[PDB]
Formats: sequence, structure tokens, C-alpha cells
Amino acid sequence: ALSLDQRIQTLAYEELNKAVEYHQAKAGTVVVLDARTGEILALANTPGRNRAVTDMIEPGSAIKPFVIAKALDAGKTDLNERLNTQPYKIGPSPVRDTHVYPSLDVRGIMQKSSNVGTSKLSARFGAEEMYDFYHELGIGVRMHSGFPGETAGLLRNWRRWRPIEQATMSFGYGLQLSLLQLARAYTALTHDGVLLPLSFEKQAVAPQGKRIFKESTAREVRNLMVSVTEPGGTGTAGAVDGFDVGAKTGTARKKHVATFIGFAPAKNPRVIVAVTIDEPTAHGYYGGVVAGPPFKKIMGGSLNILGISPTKPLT
Repeated sequence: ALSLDQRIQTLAYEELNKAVEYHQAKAGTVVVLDARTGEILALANTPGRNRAVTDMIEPGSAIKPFVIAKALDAGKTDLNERLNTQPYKIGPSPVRDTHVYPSLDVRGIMQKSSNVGTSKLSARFGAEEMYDFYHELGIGVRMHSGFPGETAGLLRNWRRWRPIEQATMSFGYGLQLSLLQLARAYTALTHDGVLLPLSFEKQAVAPQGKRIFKESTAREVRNLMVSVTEPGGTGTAGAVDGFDVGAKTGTARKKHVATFIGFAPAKNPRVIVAVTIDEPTAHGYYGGVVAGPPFKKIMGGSLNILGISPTKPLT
């Protein structure tokens, strides 16, 4: 039996095509996963190849929670520390946020999606350590989903990284993975530190995954990610009525790729929804404005289809 849930699949398709239309986009993709089993509930693409599987993207801000999580798990930072987050340069190359945040704690780094903060946390680890961590998340490790033209992704050997490259990978540029590989990686956050393999078949019990983070680390990071979708966070466009939503939004240059990925209920997650809109030419181009609304309706609808009850009153 296939894990595909046709009610979610149809919702994904309808909300995908609507969003692609309004933004006058080249193409798009949606992945919906069971957050506790890794089952693929929906996989929707606009006409052409299976892009969810075949097209490698730079994850941008969507990688940031993993770097934060690794720094907390290793004890290289904590929730009290405040980092100087002034923009900086490494040699001629700059690292900067969207605003000058002079200092931020770890919650602030997630909430404001700080390149500077995330890059300084990554810099507490050696290149080799970060390379192995990215490889362990599945980056550069092909899924063998059984589709033609599947991507392995891009993960350059750590021996060839310049110190600027480590920093830029920590905020999601210079490594690449499919949307399906990215949605997979989020299972390490949702399933209490345990990365799941993903499946196109129904699973009567969660498969054996592998531990990436301590359960306490994963729980703490999910709580931090809710700040992203509440006022003051960069991802308010993916807020869902009735629920706490942990999410990230991102925009990559190639013309842009707009991405929004998240999970809910944040404390006890049941669904991961990932949306990518390729080359929006109308009504905005940022991940929040372009991919946030389809994410918001697909997540809200999935929760309802699956009968998950709201955790807070409906405004």
C-alpha cells in the first residue's frame, strides 16, 4: 500500500497551482511528510519532471535550525548566551543580516534568521565536523527513490573549503539538496532528534532512524522555531490559526527560488510541509510572501484532514 494520502495530495496540487498562477512562476513543488514516521503523504509538482526529487536547490535559511541545534547539542552555546551579531568580513567577503542586530541570543538568531549569528555558531566547529554533520543529514547522499534523474546533491570535500565557505554553508549557500532531502532532514527536528529514512509505503510502526540530536535539543529547537511564525519573526506568513508552527523561509538566487518549510503542532509535530516556488515573476519573490500562503493553507488543511485538534483558540 502506498503512503500517498489522496486528500492531502489533492490539497497540495490545488494550493500549489494557485500559488504558481498568482506569482506567475516557472514551476513549483510541495512535499508533505508524516513528521513521526517519515511517510510521504504528498508529493506534488507542476508539469514536467519530479522536481521534488530531481532538482537540487540551495536551502538558504532552511538549514539554519540544524546549525543552531548542533551548537546546542555539542554545548558550544546555550540559551543564555548573547552573541555580537554585527556584520563582519572574512578577508574581502562579507557576512551580514537583513538588519544590523548588534547582539542576539540564540532565540533571536532563529527568530531574525541571522546569517551572522548562525555563521559564528558554525565557526565553533571545524570544517571537517561540519562536513560530516551535513553528510549525516543526508546532504550529498542520494535517496534512491527510484526516479530517473535523481540528484545526490552537492557537498564539497571539507579539505577544499575556504573559511568564508563554511560560513556561507551555515546559512544555506554552496551546498545543495532536493526538496525531498530537505523535508527528510526536518524529521531530525520533529522526531525528537531522530532522522528517518522516508518511505513511499505505509509503515505500521515508525522505522528505525538514526540519532542526530539529543531529544532535549530537538524539543528546545522546535520551541525556538515557533518564534519564526509569531510577530517579530521572519515567517509570520506561515502562521496557522489554532496551532503553534515552527518554520523557516528562504530565498535563493540562481531570478529566485522561494521556499517555506515547517511543521505543526510544533510541540508534538504530526506534519511537515515543504513548498518551493521556482522563479516567481509577480506579487513578490521572497519565501515568506510567495511560499508562505500555500504552506499556510496546505498545513492548515492537512491538520484538519488528519483530524489533529487545535492547541489554542481560533481567532
